Amino acid sequence: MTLTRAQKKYAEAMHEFINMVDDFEESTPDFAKEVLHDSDYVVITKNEKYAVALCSLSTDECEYDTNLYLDEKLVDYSTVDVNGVTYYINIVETNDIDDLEIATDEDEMKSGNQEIILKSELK
Amino acid sequence: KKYSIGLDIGTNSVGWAVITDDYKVPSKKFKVLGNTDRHSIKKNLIGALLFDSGETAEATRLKRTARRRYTRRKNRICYLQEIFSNEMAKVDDSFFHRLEESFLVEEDKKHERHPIFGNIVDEVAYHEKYPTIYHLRKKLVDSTDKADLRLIYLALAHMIKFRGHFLIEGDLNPDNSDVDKLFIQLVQTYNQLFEENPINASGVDAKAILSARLSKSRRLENLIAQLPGEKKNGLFGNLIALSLGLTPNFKSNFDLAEDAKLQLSKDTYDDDLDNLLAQIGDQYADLFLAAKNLSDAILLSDILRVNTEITKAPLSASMIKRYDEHHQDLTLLKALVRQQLPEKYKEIFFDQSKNGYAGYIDGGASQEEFYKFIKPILEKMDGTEELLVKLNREDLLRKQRTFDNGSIPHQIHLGELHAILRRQEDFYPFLKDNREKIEKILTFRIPYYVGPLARGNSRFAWMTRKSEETITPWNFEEVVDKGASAQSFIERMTNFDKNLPNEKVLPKHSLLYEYFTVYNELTKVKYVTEGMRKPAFLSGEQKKAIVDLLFKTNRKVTVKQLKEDYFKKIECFDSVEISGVEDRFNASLGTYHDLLKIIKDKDFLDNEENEDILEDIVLTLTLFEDREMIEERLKTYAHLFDDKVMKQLKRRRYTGWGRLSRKLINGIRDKQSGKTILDFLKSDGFANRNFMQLIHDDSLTFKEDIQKAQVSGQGDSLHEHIANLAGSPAIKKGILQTVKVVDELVKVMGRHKPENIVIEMARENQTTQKGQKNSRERMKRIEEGIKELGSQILKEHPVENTQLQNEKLYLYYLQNGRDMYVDQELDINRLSDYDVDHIVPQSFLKDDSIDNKVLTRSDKNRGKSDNVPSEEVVKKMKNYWRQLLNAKLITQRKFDNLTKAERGGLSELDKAGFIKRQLVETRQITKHVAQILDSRMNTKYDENDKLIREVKVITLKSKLVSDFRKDFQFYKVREINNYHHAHDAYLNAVVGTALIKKYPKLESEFVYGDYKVYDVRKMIAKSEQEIGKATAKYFFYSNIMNFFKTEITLANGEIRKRPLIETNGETGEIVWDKGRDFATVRKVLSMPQVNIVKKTEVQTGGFSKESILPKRNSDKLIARKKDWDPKKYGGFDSPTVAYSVLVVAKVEKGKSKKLKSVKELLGITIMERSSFEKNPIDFLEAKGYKEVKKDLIIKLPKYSLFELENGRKRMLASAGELQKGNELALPSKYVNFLYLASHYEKLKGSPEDNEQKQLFVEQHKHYLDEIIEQISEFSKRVILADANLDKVLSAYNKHRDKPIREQAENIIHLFTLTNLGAPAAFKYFDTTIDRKRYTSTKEVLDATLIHQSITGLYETRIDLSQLG
RNA sequence: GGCGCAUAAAGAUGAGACGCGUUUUAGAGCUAUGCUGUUUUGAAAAAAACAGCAUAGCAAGUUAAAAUAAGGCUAGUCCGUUAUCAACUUGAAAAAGUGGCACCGAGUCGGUGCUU
Repeated sequence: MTLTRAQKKYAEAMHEFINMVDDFEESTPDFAKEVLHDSDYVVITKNEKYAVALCSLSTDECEYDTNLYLDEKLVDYSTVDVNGVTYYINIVETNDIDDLEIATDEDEMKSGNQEIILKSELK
Repeated sequence: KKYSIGLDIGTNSVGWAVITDDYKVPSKKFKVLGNTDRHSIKKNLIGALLFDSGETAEATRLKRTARRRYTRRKNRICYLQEIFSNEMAKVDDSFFHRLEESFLVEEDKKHERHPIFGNIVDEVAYHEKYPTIYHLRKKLVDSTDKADLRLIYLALAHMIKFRGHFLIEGDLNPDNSDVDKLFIQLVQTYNQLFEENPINASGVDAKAILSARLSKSRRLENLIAQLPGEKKNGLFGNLIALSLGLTPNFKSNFDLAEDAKLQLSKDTYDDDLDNLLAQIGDQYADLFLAAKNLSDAILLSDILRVNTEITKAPLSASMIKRYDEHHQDLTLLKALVRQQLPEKYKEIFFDQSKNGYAGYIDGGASQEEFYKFIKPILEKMDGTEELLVKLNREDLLRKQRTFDNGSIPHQIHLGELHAILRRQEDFYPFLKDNREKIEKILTFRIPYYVGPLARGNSRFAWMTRKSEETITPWNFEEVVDKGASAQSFIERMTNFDKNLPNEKVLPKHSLLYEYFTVYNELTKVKYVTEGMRKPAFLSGEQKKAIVDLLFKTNRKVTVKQLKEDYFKKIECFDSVEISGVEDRFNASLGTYHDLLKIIKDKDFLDNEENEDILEDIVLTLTLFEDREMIEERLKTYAHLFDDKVMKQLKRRRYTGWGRLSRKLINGIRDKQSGKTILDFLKSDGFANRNFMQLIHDDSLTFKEDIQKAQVSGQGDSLHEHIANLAGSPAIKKGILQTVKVVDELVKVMGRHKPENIVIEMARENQTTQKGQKNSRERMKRIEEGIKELGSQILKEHPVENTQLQNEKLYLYYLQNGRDMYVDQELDINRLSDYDVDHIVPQSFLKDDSIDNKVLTRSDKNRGKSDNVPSEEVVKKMKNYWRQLLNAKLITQRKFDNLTKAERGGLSELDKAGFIKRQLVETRQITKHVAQILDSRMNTKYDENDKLIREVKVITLKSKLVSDFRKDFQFYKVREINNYHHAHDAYLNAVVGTALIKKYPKLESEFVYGDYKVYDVRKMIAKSEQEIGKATAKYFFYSNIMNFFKTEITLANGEIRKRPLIETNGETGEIVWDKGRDFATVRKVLSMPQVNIVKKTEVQTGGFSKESILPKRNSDKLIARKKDWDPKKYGGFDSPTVAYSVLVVAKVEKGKSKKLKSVKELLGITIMERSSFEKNPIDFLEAKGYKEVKKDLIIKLPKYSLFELENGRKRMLASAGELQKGNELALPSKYVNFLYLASHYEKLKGSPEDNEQKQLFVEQHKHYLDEIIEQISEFSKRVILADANLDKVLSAYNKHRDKPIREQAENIIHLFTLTNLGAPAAFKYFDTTIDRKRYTSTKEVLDATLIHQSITGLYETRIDLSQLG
């Protein structure tokens, strides 16, 4: 009926998507609702999943030499098929502080390989 | 010392700035409490308050009504259990106990494991005999022998938990569920609306086509093949498309601008619907509701498919048919995969993670995700027939508990519930006594008017009772005082009027409200008969004739029917051109024709006596949904209506509320004529005004009569007064925080009051900043203009909307590839030298709009007049201008500007318009903020009845600070730092106090109060420049912003230079010292110390993230109940810390468990905050801190600002995560350079000063190296991102030879390393650089805490290293 | 800025109901081999499974119960995510109260003098 701020901000985010790529049918994933709440970003990549962006945590003023960590964390990806390509609408939560893990050397290439069409924040 | 205060109110920011006579912000050494050794901080009295947005209350309303509906459903279950419990304890002892603990692990479960039937064998035999519960339910309906009682409880409890929508009222007659009747109702609605192109549905068979077994789109096109044909993309075709479930696109049917897709089955339908209804007019919402209930009728006949074995269970038989066809297609597809694809069988049926079938059942994956997955690998296989037609119809492998059961009406559950209860009543006399009890547990809906069934303790309830006991659905009738509950419902759920409070508004379809809106449209229609050349508006008897003739005959009347039935038929005129209405009358008497076709009596509705009868009828239909309180609030009106219209008029519904009230339209009267607003809009005489003019007319009494009521709507407390405003709770958070800032700030300045509070507030914006939502309607204007005129341009030079932010190109297209000045063709390759031309110049009003800017070849193809150019220009181009206006490229405003010299020139009312459109402000909420501030700051009454208005709270628009910003190069870049709130506040203060010193004669237009009625007829000259120092006129050049300038560049190249040191005329005091005031302002916009405060709020909100995460062996999870340990049951995760408190106590450290003194930053969640503030040292002893010191606990919310070595400021954001608390001050030369270089093409001005500024860009290329030097010298101090700074230095060095526009835009991207708040990842040229998070929280506790005030002028610097 | 038709748009709060969704348990998973597992004839292993754990192959797979913020006291078929919220001094709480000023300058505010 009336919807939450989290799926209101998603609603203009996909509305900013549906106009400027092409015209298409089969629009909706639109989502599970409880997953839209606890995810910080709605990115949309082209032909691939949002390979997770990454960060580093400086720890007790003796931060070691370039240990990268996955600040984001993909929770749900769902694809829309705009006539030729497969745009991956994917809502991404951040990771908290205590549960960061070390990212491998492949993922540092993937974020530079990406083509972020639209990253729209939503709390 | 006199002073002023400038205020910039926003949603996320309040900017505040204090100025003096000489425009300097002050400089006042402030005392600092606490225990650090800095005892005096010098601070500038400029700054801002930063706070995250005030979230609206409807998310809580969603969660609260969800809590209520879960509690009501649990109590329906408990009602059925307290019925069954006696003879259940006769039959099975702990059955309801086992269903109560069905959730538990076998160790926690203190009975047997199997809920039904107890032991191991009987539960297995139960699931073999009844594989779903619809088998159980389809057995208990279709049986005659007895059944087991707990098994009957399972059936009935599944009936009364999941009971379907109540949305249709009565029973399942074929008038609201047989889709022939629903489709012919939609056709009746469509022909009732249009009546030109009316579609004829005589021979269609909507049941056997729209309900038969087929795919959805194939189901669609058969129907349009039946009727003689509109389109598959017409309105009715897309409307049937909406009615079937597949998305139509309505932008072609109504010819809108943007793409608007309405899917019915989405979870965001009815908001996409009403923001489509905003573009189309709300006469279509009945057509779209007919679409929706036709869709539920179709989809109901899509679930229900059992009609041959019609035996009393049309749902349960349908779901066991769907179970059995699910089962046979599963065996078919499993055998077919192992036949033809031996690989992708483990990836389909054992998968549980990749949208396969095991993801469709065991895992979490949708239906349409599964069909997008399995449509390829079922298109691929060899024998796959009737496993694709039931995929295109969405029915292979379809579940029972799907998303589409939101269309089952509750009467189906009632029908087979009734059947279960009377098949079993012979064996169980227990149910022959309580069958009406059970059906009343099912079909009881707490109505809208009753509300929450509280007993005084709610904040939300208006239940008043006719007894005192527990309201169960049995005795809801003889407990609830329904008349008084409905009356309190009316006074809770009416709405107060905005410009006449303590009054109830009308409903949106009130009959006199429709008279009001028809007169508010007809007051601005002007007709030109053959042979007078004077457009005159309609008179009194002419309006009476047309309203009594054509509005009361047809619903919507267009201009053709207007002229045909009135000027052709009554006035007998062959053609009379009609001005104000474009194609159709926007207002319509929809309520009048609805009530005329309901009660079949025109003579009853033409009476003026029945208006209270009809308004009570419309108010009853608007407020109430319920059949009982509509039939009883119309039993008063059964005296007039012959009992078959009463069962017809009670069906009629409305929604929404009108903007106005009855005491404001036909209510208050003028003392000179006794005429209401409706009486003026019928017969105003010669000069017909509209409603906004009648309430903005200081001549008439009506604005003062509004001011008579605006005194009453003001609570004594501040918070209720702000709650009384109209706006978002974000902007109301901004208003309340700026009042906090004003009181705190006048407490700062010697406890004196200011001389001025200047306000601007431009917020609550949802226009997407007009970057991509605008260019579509730009091309819409272009293409329908070329459609109407018929001369092709995009057969020769097409440009798509990716390039149409260029304004000169758009002006090229709107004048048809020609020039509006001389009959010329604009050369397309040489458009770069063709200058930008205004019509009303930059010395008459500052504007950058299309209705003022035009394009032409030379500078003076225009003429030589400072007005709209000469009569030789406009008479010669009068042929082409009518041809281009009648195609609608350009506005009637711009045509009237280009036909303003033919009527002499600029009148007094014309320049009065040009000074009203820059000085006064039309949105209500800015006037209400001014009302708050001058009602709180000007409070001394005198011996008379007048408030001595000492502090003139004065209102700017945004364009005044905007062109003071752009024209004098005080350039704003948001992305550098958060100082631009405060610098916008300072420019607010400068422009406001300079306009109130130079122009005190206009304080009756933009200061709140009731000042003199002396208008601007005498303060503008009727001719050129007046005499020196005795000029009664203010300025003949109707621009207000001129006196800041030196040059006044006219439209004739002249520099009509104004004096250097400005003075006031009425007193001879200097208002603006051009030699040093711009030096003062540009020095103030280079303050390095500006009070940026992040408001330290305690996080109020949800307990955690609410995705229930499965059984994991972690500690991080939250138990969902107190006895459900997440190591075995799973639960929520990530508790939100409300505030991270500090503990200086002793833990048992080491192997010997020594009480070692620790200082740790403990996190207090929202779940635990109440138990914390109950007894905090008791909880900290419970947590594992010993000898806790109750005085030595300091509360730190989110955004609690610390300060570390060397001026490093880091604001806390979690239990152990920091943020960047430092701002980056940048001198104004660098900010001017970055704004010019990052807007190096889109300057939008004459190329003279654009060449000036472009040479200023190209010569100061050293500024880019200086800025990156400065960001490096900053981030080596207060950011300490070593590797990130080295990445951006190397990436700066590689792209050093790139052009200045791209390099400037990427340095404005580069500033995200140093902004306030959370660290982010930002795209410099290709190096998308990873962020760094500040998770070291052991560096914080040794460092200075600062307790900033609400403006930040008052700091209580607590040092934390001094603690133990 | 986005004055977008010189007019100025429409704003919050609130009541009811369904539908899913998510989580755990219940829907005895079977066969084969390998390991822990106990006897027989025991003078040590040799096998008669009885259970538990791995790896393959098969068997189905749709449903229900519970919960849907922890919970709270006022015990209601109510309430619990909106506004509010810097310290410090009073006050139970609401609420009230607390901080000197000119000038020269500026790198996140400094300095001088005056006054206390």
